[PDB]
Amino acid sequence: GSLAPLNMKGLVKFQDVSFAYPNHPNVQVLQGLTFTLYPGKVTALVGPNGSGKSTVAALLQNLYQPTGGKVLLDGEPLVQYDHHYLHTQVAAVGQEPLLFGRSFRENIAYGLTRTPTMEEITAVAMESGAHDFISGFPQGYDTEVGETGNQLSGGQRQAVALARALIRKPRLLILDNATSALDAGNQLRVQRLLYESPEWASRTVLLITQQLSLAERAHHILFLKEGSVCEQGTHLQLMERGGCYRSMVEA
Amino acid sequence: LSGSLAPLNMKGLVKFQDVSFAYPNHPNVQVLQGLTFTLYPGKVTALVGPNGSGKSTVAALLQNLYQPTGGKVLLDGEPLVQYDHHYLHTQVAAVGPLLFGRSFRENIAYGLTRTPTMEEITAVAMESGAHDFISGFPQGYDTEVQLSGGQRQAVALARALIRKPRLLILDNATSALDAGNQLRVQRLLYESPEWASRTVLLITQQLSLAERAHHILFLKEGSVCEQGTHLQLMERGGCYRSMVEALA
Ligand SMILES: Nc1ncnc2c1ncn2[C@@H]1O[C@H](COP(=O)(O)OP(=O)(O)OP(=O)(O)O)[C@@H](O)[C@H]1O
Ligand SMILES: Nc1ncnc2c1ncn2[C@@H]1O[C@H](COP(=O)(O)OP(=O)(O)OP(=O)(O)O)[C@@H](O)[C@H]1O
Ligand SMILES: [Mg+2]
Ligand SMILES: [Mg+2]
Repeated sequence: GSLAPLNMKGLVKFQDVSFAYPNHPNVQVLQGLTFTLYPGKVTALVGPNGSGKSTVAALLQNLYQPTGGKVLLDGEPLVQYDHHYLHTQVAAVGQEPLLFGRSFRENIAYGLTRTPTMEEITAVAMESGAHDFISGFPQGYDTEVGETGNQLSGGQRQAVALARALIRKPRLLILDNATSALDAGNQLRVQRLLYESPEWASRTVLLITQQLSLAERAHHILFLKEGSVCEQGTHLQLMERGGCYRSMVEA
Repeated sequence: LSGSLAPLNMKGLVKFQDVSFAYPNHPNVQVLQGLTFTLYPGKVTALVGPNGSGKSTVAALLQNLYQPTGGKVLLDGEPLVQYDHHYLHTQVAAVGPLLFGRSFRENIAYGLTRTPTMEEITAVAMESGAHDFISGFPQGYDTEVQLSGGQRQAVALARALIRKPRLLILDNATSALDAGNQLRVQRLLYESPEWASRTVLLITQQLSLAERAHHILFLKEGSVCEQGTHLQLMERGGCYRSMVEALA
């Protein structure tokens, strides 16, 4: 399909979604999967290894389509949205991002549908915690970054990739173990970005992590087990119930 | 003298003595500077500190992937360069991707200087938390290597553990593991008799993991700012406490 609307809220709904990878049809990854990601909220997606969290992230980028049920963005099936329109409103960051371009400046601007100013580049780098280390180099943002950012440190890489996601001003930001290498100061910066920024209380965030301390301030938590939401709610609500989430935090 | 040592006995006592380092192709950036510490066998030593402080660089030097530009990296009192490269590979294992066209058993067995049994491979896979998902496949361990982030880390960990190295280096190696698997690995390192005599360097930004460590090294701008146990460092009121306070 062909949708590319001017205005977007960012309301995401999975409705009884099922999925198996195309070249492994008999292996159910997601099943009976239902949840809502509300606009301007941080929703955490947590659960055991192999439960399907990264697969959910992939469907949210329309990398694959559900085998059953519906994946909706503002009440419209995702598959109907323009490939490029989606690219502009949906941004995913993983644990080990590939950083294209020859310098920090090019790394951050890469993939953006326009030419940003250095002011804009600097702003998002300050938000992501990348600015300080970048500014420490003689050439600053024009310092050469080699072979897709593999000469940066683990956390420097994540900080740069996050800046690059932020400058797109996406309606849906997906963080998949994306801050696991950040130091405490930068992790704090990202907590402030997620929960104390005026821009991200209007945009919607899917936060996938094994570090449940990061998810405590989430507005909603989804606990995924064997491809479906076992339980969901706030940290305190889930802690009161005494189920999967409780057992994971206490462990 | 390079590559002449391969002793029958390795205590695994590691000493950095006044180590300096800049990467050969970026010589203007001093990464480590006057870096001194000791990793004792029978301890998990956590190496923590800000992004870019040089922690993964310390891991690379400990594998003899680069040489210090100043000072000494000693293993049982001898400079690392003096060990035979194959020998050092039997004694030192680092975990930080899997090999494309090989089976899971071949992936776990990879880098081992002998041929292990399926019982050997299964055992270590249960310890790392890779067993259940591998067993789920119809052909099991014979399946050719797609995996989740945590499953990949579990497989990479089993590969290192099966080498039974004297020095194990974990560089953010469990960041994708779930609570269950993270707990099992911790139990293995802190409770198993085999790891009780070995030396473990645990590099992590998850300060909770650093909390059980027998010793903690706080690295800042390529040098140790302070060190001790969690409870000692919390009392001192320095960089470590500031870091723990920021997260809390
Ligand atoms: N490209 C792929 N092709 C086939 N199977 C896949 C593919 N990617 C993932 N899988 C499988 O789908 C299941 C779900 O994987 P997924 O990566 O979504 O889990 P996860 O919850 O993100 O796990 P983790 O917490 O370890 O990251 C796993 O069993 C995995 O082996
Ligand atoms: N291969 C390389 N060539 C040149 N410089 C490098 C290389 N690898 C890392 N560096 C640089 O050396 C410095 C130390 O990086 P290192 O990865 O050792 O830090 P770290 O303490 O491991 O950081 P993090 O906590 O983010 O993982 C960084 O500023 C980094 O950009
Ligand atoms: Mg995943
Ligand atoms: Mg590192």
